[PDB]
Amino acid sequence: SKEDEIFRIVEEKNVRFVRLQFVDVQGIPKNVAIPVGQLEKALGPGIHFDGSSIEGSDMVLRPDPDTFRVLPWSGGTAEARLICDIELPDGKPFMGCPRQVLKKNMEEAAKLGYVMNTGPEMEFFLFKRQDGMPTNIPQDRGGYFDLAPIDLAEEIKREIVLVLEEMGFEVEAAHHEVAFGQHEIDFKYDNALATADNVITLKYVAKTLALQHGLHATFMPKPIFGVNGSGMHTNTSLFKDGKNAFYDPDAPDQISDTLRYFVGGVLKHIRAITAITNPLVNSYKRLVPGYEAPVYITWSGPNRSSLIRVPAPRGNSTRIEIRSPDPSCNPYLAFAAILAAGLDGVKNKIEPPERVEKNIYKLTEEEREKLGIGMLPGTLKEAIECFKEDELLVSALGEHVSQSIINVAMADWDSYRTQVHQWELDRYLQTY
Amino acid sequence: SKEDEIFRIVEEKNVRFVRLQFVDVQGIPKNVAIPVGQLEKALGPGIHFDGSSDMVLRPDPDTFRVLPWSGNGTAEARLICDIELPDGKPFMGCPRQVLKKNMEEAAKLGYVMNTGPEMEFFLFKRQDGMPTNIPQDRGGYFDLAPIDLAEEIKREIVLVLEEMGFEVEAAHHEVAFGQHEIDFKYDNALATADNVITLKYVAKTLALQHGLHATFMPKPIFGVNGSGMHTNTSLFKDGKNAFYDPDAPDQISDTLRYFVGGVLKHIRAITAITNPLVNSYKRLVPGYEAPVYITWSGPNRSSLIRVPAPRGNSTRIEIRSPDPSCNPYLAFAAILAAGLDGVKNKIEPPERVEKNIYKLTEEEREKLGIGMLPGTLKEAIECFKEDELLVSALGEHVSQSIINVAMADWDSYRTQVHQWELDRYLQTY
Ligand SMILES: Nc1ncnc2c1ncn2[C@@H]1O[C@H](COP(=O)(O)OP(=O)(O)OP(=O)(O)O)[C@@H](O)[C@H]1O
Ligand SMILES: Nc1ncnc2c1ncn2[C@@H]1O[C@H](COP(=O)(O)OP(=O)(O)OP(=O)(O)O)[C@@H](O)[C@H]1O
Ligand SMILES: [Mg+2]
Ligand SMILES: [Mg+2]
Repeated sequence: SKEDEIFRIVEEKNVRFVRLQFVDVQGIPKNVAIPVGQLEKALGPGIHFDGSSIEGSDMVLRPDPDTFRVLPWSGGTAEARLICDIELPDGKPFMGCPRQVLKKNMEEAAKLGYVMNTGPEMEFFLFKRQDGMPTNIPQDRGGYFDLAPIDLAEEIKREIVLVLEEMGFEVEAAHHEVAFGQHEIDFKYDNALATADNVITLKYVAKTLALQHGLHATFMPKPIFGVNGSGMHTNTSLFKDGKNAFYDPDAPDQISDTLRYFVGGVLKHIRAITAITNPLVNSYKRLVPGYEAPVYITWSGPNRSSLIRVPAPRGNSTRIEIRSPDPSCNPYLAFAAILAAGLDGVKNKIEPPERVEKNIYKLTEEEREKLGIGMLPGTLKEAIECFKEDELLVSALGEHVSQSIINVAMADWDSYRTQVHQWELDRYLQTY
Repeated sequence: SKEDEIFRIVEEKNVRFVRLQFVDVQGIPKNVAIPVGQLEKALGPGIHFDGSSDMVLRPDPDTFRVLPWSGNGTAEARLICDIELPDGKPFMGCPRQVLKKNMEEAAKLGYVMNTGPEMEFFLFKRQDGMPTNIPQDRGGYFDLAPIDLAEEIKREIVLVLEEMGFEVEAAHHEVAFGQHEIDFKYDNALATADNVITLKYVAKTLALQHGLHATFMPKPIFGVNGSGMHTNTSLFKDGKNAFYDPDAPDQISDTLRYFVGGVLKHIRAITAITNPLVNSYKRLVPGYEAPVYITWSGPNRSSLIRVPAPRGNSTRIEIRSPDPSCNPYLAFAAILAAGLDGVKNKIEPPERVEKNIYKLTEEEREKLGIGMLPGTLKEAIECFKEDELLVSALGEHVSQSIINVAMADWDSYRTQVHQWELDRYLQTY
């Protein structure tokens, strides 16, 4: 069994502590450190803990044996991790657990022979530290696809990719992004659950290795005004009966009906999905015209950088690139929301709007309402109100998770709206 | 095959990452870092990337080199890539593809151009992690240590290059403080351009390791010598040097005169490519080793084009106008196209101005028909725009991007209020 293989790795690597890793509703990693003597108890009846932390009472941690990994930073004593699912004391799964929510939505898709594969493009910033505290000052003075010595973070990015490969992770490519100190690490495509586990691991690894070098890695959507913001472009494809359900060689543009319907479904609920995929108040400072980030609700081919883009590759690589999410979203909930909205498009038979190949930003406002082009929410409150009314996403994510998202977002918005920012003093104090 | 040899070097040296290297229209190196697991995919169907839309990187197997500075023992490697459209057609906007096209067109007439550049550069100090224009040493022409403090770093630069199949001739301290020169042997225009990009990357990387900043800027300091890229050039027809004619006067063939005549006819336009920055025209001023007047002569006078004394296989012309901030792929392509038009149409060059030129008065220079190189970047771009031969040789895509980038820089520079103006007028007016 897998448990026997875990204990073999324990004695070989001299693992003394195990971290029972899990995630709250906001995508923040949480854990319980246990000595290796308690590992047999963790894999058997499980470890008890207070679960008010998930919301961000008594519950149990159920480690997934497939996620056992030794943390490649040695302490002679090594450490290991285990991604755990949350269960209630009786044995039933906790429907407030984000990982359980994605698992449920994937099981509902598997009922119709569908499996969703996701391949995200993870953008992030590497900032300097001042007096032990993190800052928003770029550590390098680099640009798009730049090379060293312009890109000063080549050693740390090299370490991130190596540390990930040591944890059964396959990376496609990494490069410097448009903004100063911005970087991108694109992963290979995998099932929504393995990808979401991998997304959490990347954020943890990048932030840990950045600290080791006196730096701070952040996946914040818009840490600096006037420069490009970090996005999480999600390459998505559906696979029915082993074949790519988005490929039809006889149809026009070799795109199947299931693609156009899936696109139609996700665009129907995209205002509501934005509350999950763009959950911070800062996420809406990224959804501003002038940068790679999509703002208008449109879909097109590769030539135009729209919200949903259908790349040229065909065959087994047929896919859609949803470019609205940012890397601060909870990946378990982001993929669950996209899967539920996209499957409603396939099931309820929803035709998507006409593809817009013209440059949207170059068009005038007068032409956009003629074609029925909408806008993504401008504020967090505006997306939360749209999410509140979308009963499909509320039922797909569960009432417990949906309520927790609304409560956390409203608490942040009510605090942000009352604040007096420096911009207001700079604009009005001297004159008025 | 070469792919099998690459994978043998991978397991031998323990390469874990490879750099898919390429250059933009301005000669700046760009890359995509991939783990060694994706190397089979890169050498096969290629790696996709956003050029802005989407494109594919096609690595040149002959350019696979292990970076001598070891990784965390995880070795690292690099591959110079050609850009290509998704369907399979080479991208006409790629600078390396432009030189390759101009090379094939020369090869159809049995011609192969060999280039040997003299790379001048500066080594400056760093203040608070930012680069400065303060020389690291207070050395002069051909000076020796301890006057030349960069003797250890230059020795490391040459060593690192030799480890990557690089053959160099000599290195020395130049006229200005903290200025140096590294001259390497002659090779075909493509290998030389690849080597020029590698030289800049290696020097800047090694300088940062020592807390210094290497720069190939044409004129980083006012009042001192500027960095130049003197390009030794020669054509080879059917294995032999097309510039050597033992029966002709001065042992120089008609092909040399016609090639010189062609490059001097389009030299105003070539200046926009070989001297592409606004700062490049602060180097093209009298008083330093940089040529200003459009003339050609023997080794006695320092002119735009100089015919050195060596004959035989070493017969060549030294084009001294370029600076090391130019895109080498486009600089050599522009030289080859203008030079081949001279050969093809038999354009005679002007008389060799052996008389010392800077000392002559403007009135005489006007009588002899001696012209001048463009004084500003805008002036060179206007001349480049009208040169139909060069626009067609570099392609409309590349020519348009050069004009856009240069105009955007010029329009920003011309509106700026520099400190010189405040120092000259604020107190009095
Ligand atoms: N079917 C798919 N579903 C989701 N994402 C995909 C899919 N195919 C490709 N991608 C994403 O696109 C990126 C690269 O696209 P590409 O055109 O190379 O297809 P590919 O499947 O990655 O090719 P290969 O199988 O050789 O790796 C990958 O990083 C991956 O995340
Ligand atoms: N035929 C040629 N074409 C272009 N450049 C040349 C040629 N011959 C020499 N050069 C360049 O001129 C410089 C000085 O050449 P030199 O007088 O030493 O003759 P050389 O021995 O043939 O040089 P090299 O050893 O580099 O071939 C060298 O750096 C070289 O790159
Ligand atoms: Mg993208
Ligand atoms: Mg010289």
